[PDB]
Amino acid sequence: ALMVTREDGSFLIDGTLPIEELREVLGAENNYHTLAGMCISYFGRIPHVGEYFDWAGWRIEIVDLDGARIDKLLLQRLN
Amino acid sequence: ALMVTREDGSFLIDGTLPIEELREVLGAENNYHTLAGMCISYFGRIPHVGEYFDWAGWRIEIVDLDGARIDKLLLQRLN
Ligand SMILES: [Mg+2]
Ligand SMILES: [Mg+2]
Ligand SMILES: [Mn+2]
Repeated sequence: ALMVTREDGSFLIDGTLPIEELREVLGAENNYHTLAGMCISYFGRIPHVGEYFDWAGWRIEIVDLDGARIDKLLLQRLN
Repeated sequence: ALMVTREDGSFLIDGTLPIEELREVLGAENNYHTLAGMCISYFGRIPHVGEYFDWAGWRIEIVDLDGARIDKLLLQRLN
């Protein structure tokens, strides 16, 4: 499973989810095509677990880092 | 890193964290000695991501499952 819904409606998402598929899931709106690629791109480095950024009205937080691999993300809608 | 603190004070924790070390971290109070072992023990099966249970005044939620391995947990204090 690449994506699951938590009890509060927020999403746990695999770093490999393609950005195209992500956009379609979130109903939202390079040098990347997956969610993990996008995070590396934003930070310009491999982020710590618990770091986050805001993208297309959503907060993306790193929740699991396996070696250098951004394995799992938490997505929550702002507001 | 086996454990990190999120912005809201909740913990992201590796399934391998020993229960003894977990108790000491949470300030809390078999057929298991790690956090992942405890989850498998509770559910009596490999749980889905997003499943959770309450233990010693804390909520434990599965956030990343890698094959059969319970890789990452979210811990939040109740109340
Ligand atoms: Mg991990
Ligand atoms: Mg995973
Ligand atoms: Mn993982």
